[PDB]
Amino acid sequence: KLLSTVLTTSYSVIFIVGLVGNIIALYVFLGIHRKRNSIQIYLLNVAIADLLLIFCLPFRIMYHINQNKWTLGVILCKVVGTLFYMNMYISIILLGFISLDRYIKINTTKQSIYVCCIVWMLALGGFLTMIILTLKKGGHNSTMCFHYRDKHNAKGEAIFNFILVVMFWLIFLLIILSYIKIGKNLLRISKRRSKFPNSGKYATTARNSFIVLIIFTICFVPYHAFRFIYISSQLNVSSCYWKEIVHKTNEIMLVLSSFNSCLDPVMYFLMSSNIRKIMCQ
Amino acid sequence: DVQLVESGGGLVQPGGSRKLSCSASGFAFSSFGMHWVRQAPEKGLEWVAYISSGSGTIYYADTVKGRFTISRDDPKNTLFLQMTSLRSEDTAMYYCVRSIYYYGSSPFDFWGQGTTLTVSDIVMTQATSSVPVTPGESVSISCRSSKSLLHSNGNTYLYWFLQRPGQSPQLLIYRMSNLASGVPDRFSGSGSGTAFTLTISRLEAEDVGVYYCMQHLEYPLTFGAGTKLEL
Amino acid sequence: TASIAQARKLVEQLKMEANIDRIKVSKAAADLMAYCEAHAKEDPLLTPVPASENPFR
Amino acid sequence: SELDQLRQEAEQLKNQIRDARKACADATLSQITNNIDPVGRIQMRTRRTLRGHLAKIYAMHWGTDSRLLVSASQDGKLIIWDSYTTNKVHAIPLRSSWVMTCAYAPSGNYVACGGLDNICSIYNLKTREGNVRVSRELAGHTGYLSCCRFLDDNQIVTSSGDTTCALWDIETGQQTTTFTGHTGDVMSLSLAPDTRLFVSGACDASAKLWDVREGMCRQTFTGHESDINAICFFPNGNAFATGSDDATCRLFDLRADQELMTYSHDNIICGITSVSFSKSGRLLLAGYDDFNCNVWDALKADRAGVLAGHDNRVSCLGVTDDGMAVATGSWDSFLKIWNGSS
Amino acid sequence: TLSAEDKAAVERSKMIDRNLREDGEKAAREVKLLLLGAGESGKNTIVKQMTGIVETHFTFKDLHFKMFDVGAQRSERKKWIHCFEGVTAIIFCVALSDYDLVLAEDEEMNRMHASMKLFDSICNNKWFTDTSIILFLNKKDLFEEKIKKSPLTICYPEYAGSNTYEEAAAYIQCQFEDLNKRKDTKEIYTHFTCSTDTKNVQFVFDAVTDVIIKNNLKDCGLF
Ligand SMILES: CC(C)CCC[C@@H](C)[C@H]1CC[C@H]2[C@@H]3CC=C4C[C@@H](O)CC[C@]4(C)[C@H]3CC[C@]12C
Repeated sequence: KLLSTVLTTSYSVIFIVGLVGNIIALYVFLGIHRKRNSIQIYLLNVAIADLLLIFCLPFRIMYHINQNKWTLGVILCKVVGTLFYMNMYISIILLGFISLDRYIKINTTKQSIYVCCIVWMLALGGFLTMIILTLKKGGHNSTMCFHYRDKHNAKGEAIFNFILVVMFWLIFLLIILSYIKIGKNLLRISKRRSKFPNSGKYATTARNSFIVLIIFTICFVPYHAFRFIYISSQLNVSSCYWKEIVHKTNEIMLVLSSFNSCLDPVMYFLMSSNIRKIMCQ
Repeated sequence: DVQLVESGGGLVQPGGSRKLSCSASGFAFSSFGMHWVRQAPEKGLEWVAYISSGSGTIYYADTVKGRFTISRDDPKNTLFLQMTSLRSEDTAMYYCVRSIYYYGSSPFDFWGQGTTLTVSDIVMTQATSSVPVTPGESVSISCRSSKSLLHSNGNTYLYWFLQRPGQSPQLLIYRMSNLASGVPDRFSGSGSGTAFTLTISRLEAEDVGVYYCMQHLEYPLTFGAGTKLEL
Repeated sequence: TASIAQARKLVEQLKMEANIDRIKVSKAAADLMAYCEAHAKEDPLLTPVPASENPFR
Repeated sequence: SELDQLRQEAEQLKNQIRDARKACADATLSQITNNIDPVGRIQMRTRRTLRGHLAKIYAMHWGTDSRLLVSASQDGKLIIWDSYTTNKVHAIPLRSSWVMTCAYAPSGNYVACGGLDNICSIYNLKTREGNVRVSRELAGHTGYLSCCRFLDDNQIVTSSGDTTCALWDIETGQQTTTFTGHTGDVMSLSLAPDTRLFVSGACDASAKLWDVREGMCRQTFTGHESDINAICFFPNGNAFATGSDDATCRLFDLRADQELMTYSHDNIICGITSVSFSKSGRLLLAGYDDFNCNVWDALKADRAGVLAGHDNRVSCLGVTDDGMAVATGSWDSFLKIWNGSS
Repeated sequence: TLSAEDKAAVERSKMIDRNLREDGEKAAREVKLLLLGAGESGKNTIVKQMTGIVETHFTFKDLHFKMFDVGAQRSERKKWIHCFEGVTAIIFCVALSDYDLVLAEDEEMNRMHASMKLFDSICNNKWFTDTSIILFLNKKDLFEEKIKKSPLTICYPEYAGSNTYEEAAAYIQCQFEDLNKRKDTKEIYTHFTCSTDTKNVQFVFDAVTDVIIKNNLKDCGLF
């Protein structure tokens, strides 16, 4: 009841900010820039991946407006439901590669294109795997979707969702390990090179690297930390009141994970002085 | 000057193994593809193997494929031919031939002196085995091919060689009309489709020898029987 | 005396250029127009050739 | 006294020449070619893209067979391309990477290049050793080499930034004739089809017509407001076009000894780097700093089309001898071959 | 669908591209420096410490440097200055001892002020918007000697500072760095060199390394 009202308000802001931010970010990466670095290749795919995630919001937004009534087809929502998670985990994987690439260049264009193509193809296989597993295993209720479902009879689907959470912490370990090393490496350089015309750049960039770590941590950690409880709730049998708490908590933390989609274009604009001067011009 | 010296040949027992070497001096060896061509005693030329520049492409004749191995050492400017299970059919003089391939190049332009080994497919036809000639008179030599040597790119991959008595073959005409460097202008190559003619205006004493037509349309490279000019 | 030597050379050069025979601009313009007309058909860039005759298919 | 009197006589001669040119300016080329129909819209597609240069391309020149071309880049590489297949025939490493010009000999046996090193290096393409080697280094210019053109396998004309052009004997390595008279850096030269005359454009905004054999300046053409960067003879040898930094192209006539037509547009505010004519001379193709190549109607001064396929300056262009295609080189390190379709 | 020799020509082209790729990788790891300044301003002395264009190659701590000297060209500068668009840094040499001297050719222009107009055009040039400048102030020992006899008021009429060497040296540095009309895109590294100095190469390495790191931080998008 109360949750649906919050979700409609929360996703409305993300949809407006995410669409504006990513479209502008796709104009800079394509129109303004004719030649792109390895990092700009990944951020090009992240903006595309986030845009598709943005397009999944109106399907979810309309669901909450109709009082949790999904009049569309059951097949469509499963495609829409998985497409939202497909784009979210494409962003996480790509942001894992951005942090690894930034670590090397601070402490190759052909490789980046192939990695982006492989990630999209590999993620598309999981998108088909979820669609095949969900539809073929058994029939689903078409009245409403995006709800809580017990998966004790579909443990294969739950195991695949468990793998993605496991790979997240492996990816998140790389992001913490890389950005902390990048930040500490720049801080010590700023101390050695204090006698120079601009030593504050190594202090601002060290602060910029930590902000990317904080934004990634705030948006994604609470969702995946609680996802273990969400998976365990689906398999094991618990109280019916406990199920609603798990559903409400996970659905709110999913909004926080969706906030990173609209915070990627904003984060790149402010940190890179080149875009700021272009934006002012 | 451009030099190609072969070594390692000699009398070997049947079923044995022998290693032929071709040392190159006076040119950029690593830039040239290399061929081995053999000539049985009182017989025509027969292509053996090919290794490209950069060693990326290697081709063998069917009669030697699986038994011969061709290799090169670019830093040492040495070409190798490892032979195994040698038969009496392999008794021939083996020539080391350089050939470079780019637009307008002249493959098979330089031949080595050859090394002698003694053991104890488009068909190119030269029906006229011998032609009696006199100095100062014009001579025409004919060659035929089972397939059309004219490619869709406009080239006709026919080559003409002259082997004077006691000497290695020399390139006269490449791609059926072009005259090789250092060859007098009296030689002219004319052809169409499967029939080709080599015209020699004002024949001289040096021109006496055997003439071979070779096709380079596809592998294996095949030679004609050869036309001998005698006084 | 460097400037005076250069002045003599510059004046002497201008005499040679001022003594040339000049035809009318209309006569010169007609020759350029005539040349373009005569070679118009054999200009592949002006009149693109059929794809069979184009080496850059 | 004597200097003041002499420089007054020079002004009188200049007025005499200006009056002489005005006397023969009875009509305008625009009025003469008003009746003829326009060429229409010229649409050319990129048939080939030549990749492999890793720096700004500064010059290119077609061979006389209309199939091979040589391009120069400041990655220190001279590359000879098979334009039909895009195959690289040769890659010549340059001793000095600051190359600004390159030339293909009409025989096809030699290529030439040179830049800020003040040297014109001749490379032999047909050697028994199978590699391209330097055959001659022409020293003697005291400024950068801006352009070079072969007359034959033994003669080449070079223009330099020391305000002089020179005719060289390649076999002896000595400049047989020196062409002096420009007061600024000579930026380009073009040979007449009979190779008896050549025009040069300098940074004094003037174009001079030189006699190769006699070795003196026959005519001087003025009218540009800034440095001339490009020059090209008309296919019949009786006219030439120039390109300057003032975003204008002008067509000068040798026999009328004056400018005939100006090729400029209000949108164009960038300098011109290269100019060339189509085989019939009806089209004038010019490369610009605004990343584009504009095809002009030479007779009617109409912009016939645009070649927009580069992300940086179009630094050079050239049309094949048979007129089949046009190549454009650019600072974005790519060469493209263009022609239309029926 | 190719002929026998056509397939061999393509293989030749592929080998050329392999060699061109390797040369591009090797050239992209070398530091290219454009050396500028006025005549007889200590520039020649800098080259020793480290008819067209003179190029100098040297290696310092596993880093290869290319230094381009274009002081021997009297042609139009705007016709060839764009060829150096993309160098790591510009090494500009200014002679401090030439503050009270007069340009020999003009006979009425201050030598120090002649460097400022040269520095102003290079620093504000459109081809070097993002290129840092390594400003070398040579002849510091001779500058101190000239301070005692000729005060700085001759070079700068509006100079109210003291006549000490340290104050005089710092004031000249400030004036040059104030000619930088783009203090954000580019940075100016100032070093006081001398004939007997041996740390000039180290400062170039430190300044070049600082430029390289800040170039990566722009590629990574964190700066
Ligand atoms: C499956 C349905 C619902 C969505 C369709 C997927 C589309 C949007 C995805 C799938 C594969 C993706 C491409 C994969 C690789 C690259 C190469 C990279 O250099 C630019 C982006 C680009 C070109 C991607 C663009 C977006 C893309 C085409």
